[PDB]
Amino acid sequence: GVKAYELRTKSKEQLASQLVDLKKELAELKVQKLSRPSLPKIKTVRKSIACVLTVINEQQREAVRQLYKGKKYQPKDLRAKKTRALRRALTKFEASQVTEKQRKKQIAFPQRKYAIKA
Amino acid sequence: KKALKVRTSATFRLPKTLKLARAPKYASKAVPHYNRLDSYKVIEQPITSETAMKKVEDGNILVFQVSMKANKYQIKKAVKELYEVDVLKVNTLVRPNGTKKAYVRLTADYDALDIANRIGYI
Amino acid sequence: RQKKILSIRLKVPPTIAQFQYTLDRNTAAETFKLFNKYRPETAAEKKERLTKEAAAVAEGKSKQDASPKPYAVKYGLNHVVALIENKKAKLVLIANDVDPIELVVFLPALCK
Amino acid sequence: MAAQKSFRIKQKMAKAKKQNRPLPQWIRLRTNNTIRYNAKRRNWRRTKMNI
Amino acid sequence: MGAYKYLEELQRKKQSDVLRFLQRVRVWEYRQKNVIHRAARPTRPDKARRLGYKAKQGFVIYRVRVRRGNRKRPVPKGATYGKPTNQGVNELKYQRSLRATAEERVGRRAANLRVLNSYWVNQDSTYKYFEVILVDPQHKAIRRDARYNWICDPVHKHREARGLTATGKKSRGINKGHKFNNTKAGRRKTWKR
Amino acid sequence: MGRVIRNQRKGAGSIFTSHTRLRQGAAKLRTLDYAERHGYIRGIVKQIVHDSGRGAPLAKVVFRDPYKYRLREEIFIANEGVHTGQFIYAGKKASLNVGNVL
RNA sequence: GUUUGACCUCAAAUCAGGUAGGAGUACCGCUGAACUUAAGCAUAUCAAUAAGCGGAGGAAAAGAAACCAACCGGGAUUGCCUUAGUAACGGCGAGUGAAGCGGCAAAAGCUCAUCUGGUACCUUCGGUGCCCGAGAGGG
RNA sequence: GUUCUUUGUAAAGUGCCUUCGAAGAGUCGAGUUGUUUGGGAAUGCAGCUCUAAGUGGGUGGUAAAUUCCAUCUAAAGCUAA
RNA sequence: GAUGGGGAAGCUCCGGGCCUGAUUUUAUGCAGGCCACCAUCGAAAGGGAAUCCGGUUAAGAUUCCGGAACCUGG
Repeated sequence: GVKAYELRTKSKEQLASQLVDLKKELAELKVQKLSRPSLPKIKTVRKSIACVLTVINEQQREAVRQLYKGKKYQPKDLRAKKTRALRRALTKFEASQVTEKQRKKQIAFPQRKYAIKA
Repeated sequence: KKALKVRTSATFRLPKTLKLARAPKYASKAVPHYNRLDSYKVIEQPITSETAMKKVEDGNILVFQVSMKANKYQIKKAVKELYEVDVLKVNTLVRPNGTKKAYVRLTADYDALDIANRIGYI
Repeated sequence: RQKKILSIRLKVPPTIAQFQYTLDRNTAAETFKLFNKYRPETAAEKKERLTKEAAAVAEGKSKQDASPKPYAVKYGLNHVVALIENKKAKLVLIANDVDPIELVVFLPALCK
Repeated sequence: MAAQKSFRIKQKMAKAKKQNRPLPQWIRLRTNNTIRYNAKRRNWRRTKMNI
Repeated sequence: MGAYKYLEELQRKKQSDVLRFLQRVRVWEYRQKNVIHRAARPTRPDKARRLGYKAKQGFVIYRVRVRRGNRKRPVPKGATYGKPTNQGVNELKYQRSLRATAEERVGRRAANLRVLNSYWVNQDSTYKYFEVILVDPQHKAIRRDARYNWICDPVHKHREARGLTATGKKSRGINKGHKFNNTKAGRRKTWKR
Repeated sequence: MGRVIRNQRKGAGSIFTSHTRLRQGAAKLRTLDYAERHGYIRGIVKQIVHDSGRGAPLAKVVFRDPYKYRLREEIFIANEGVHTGQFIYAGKKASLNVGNVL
């Protein structure tokens, strides 16, 4: 049948060939209309047609992510990272940066943390 | 000190009576997005009815079920590629189904009857 | 009418209202006393070459801790006012063309 | 033309007619619970398809 | 103090003359220019600095113009409809300041920014002029500096509507202590006790 | 007290105004290039057309005088005795004839 | 008299980068009623209520004294408690109505008046390499 | 609990010496008109008008001499629980 | 009624764009020249580019078809 694992092992050429067979086979299930049946292959072909499109989209993201790790990029990867405006608002990020420098240093000093420490 | 003649002379050469220039535009850099290829299957099923068959015999005319973001150009291209027939006129109809009836008129170079036989419709 | 054939100031309304009033801003006023006087270009020009040479004269100089100058030039209205009060400054320059006027205003009196 | 021609409107009124149809035998049969009188049923003279 | 003190001094004055010429001429510019005027420079450096104005990216100074007078209330011609205590068109005044209305208008136009700040700077007759500091939260310059860093946090957004600004605190009657004061912790806070 | 009285209804509102668009216009008197020592404004009345806006006639005059700006035309106010084919001059050195503007 | 290259102020474009508008129940900032109460009523009351508008967050809002005070001491800010139906308001009619303190929950004091952008490099809240624009004092 | 590693410099305590600014104006304050408040000559805020000083100044429930008492530095800001 | 500016916190409310020439026939590409009062929407019955004859369906038709014609754009 089709399993997700088989599609991944297949090539970019090979899955495209699958999508082509899948449309033909779905098309024949159109013709076989006069009955009822014919579908336990279309519901599952609908799932197959979705799996093959997903798996390619995923392959292209990963490949893109490798090519771009080297360079500079990222409006698209940016959208996944935040997961919008609020979680974005919670950033810049603000936290280490805020106390990155004044007056803390004086305040204190630690031989003291160690000395006590057991 | 007293003031300049692209500024003085030009003004002697108008009374407005517009400017004129134009000024530039690249793409900058941080990259945008969209690659897509998203694709509708225009032809959805052949319609199958008693009236459809007579239109096959009588005037050489297929009856397809089409998308509601179909047009007539889309259908003409779609039949041409997948069925190698050249299509001469395309009729597009709303249905109370919520779907599209297309009566698609074909060339006598390949009669409608045996085009139809391999993706059957009655 | 030809009867040759214009200038923008002479009949024509816009480009801009505001600059025109700006020009007016300087020429007119009422007024209680501000600022005026002296700068033919000659007297400026000697002072302007002597200020570029005031910076350019720089050594001052690659060894030390203590290590004598030649040059100090400091720009900016705040630095200038402080150095006068410190009495270090040998000679200052002020620009006539300052707007808002009230930035430069302190120095002519202060330096005297 | 006519009537009422607007493409968008036409579809909504058409779409609604199909939505107002009788049930399929089967849902009574695999069954949930319900003396299954659809309810949505819309009517010849009476009521109004909706303002 | 050093430069600023002179400029600041001139401000105290304002019927009075070196400031007074500048401003009288500036009134002319002011009437021509729009409700929105963004400006590179504080006509105020003295007040602006204490204002936390520092020259650095994201910072703007902006001039705003608000009308002077009392209040006028709708609906004329069809006057209410209530007992005489309710009644007031001109009788009533805004409780909010003219300064505070100017901040809300400026922030409204410049959606991107949040107001730090309001300073008052020319009176003519018909108009009141306020020069507003608005600060970019979003960028890294304002963020990297600790002194400014507070503006950025999501709670501060729309501070001027919220009344968190120095003027907003002032118009609550907040300052700062005890009796004068008690119901300033908030207006709604007494909560009909 | 009242309902609103008629005077107060004039106020504004569509029932009060004129049908401004059926009006041809104004017919204000132009603003001289200069001179007008005879016929740098030369008009010929070509027609007389009623104004519904004052229940009196207008005279269509054209006006042909040059430049870039030039300004010309339109419907100036008709006087008694003014007619099609009669000349109009509008300005300082115009002749003192009925229909001429100065 | 006359122009040309350059300095800065205002403007318009442009694409890039960055963010906002809207929303979720109530909580949470302004403008602002009435019947009702006083057995009428007009101040007062209802009520700074409801509503309307603006707008934020997961809490918000307030905060280290130009405070308190009626002494001699306290020592930032909320809330809780009670001060108290006290002071005070008021046809001094009806009604309205605190605070300081005392002590609790919980605690914290500080901070103002080279930066960024570009490209390269990496282990990408960072830094390096470059280019570009802009409480204080003496020994 | 274990592990890496830069110089330092300047800060800070304790004690001697003089001394002193980063300290915010149409603000403080006033009248005349409001509305709000428990706030009463004495709440807070708006508006119009007018308008200080600079270690001088503000507060201490009406307003005015003094020494001084007793307290605190507005017209700026942030901030966990 | 989009649409300065201005009241109103606010809801709310009134009052350059166009055409090119070196190249070249692919349109790339450098460089120059004009001009007034500006958007869209608003009548399926204002105005408007072009089609009729009959034949056929259970249910369409000046649409499809058989013949014949015509238009619009580029």
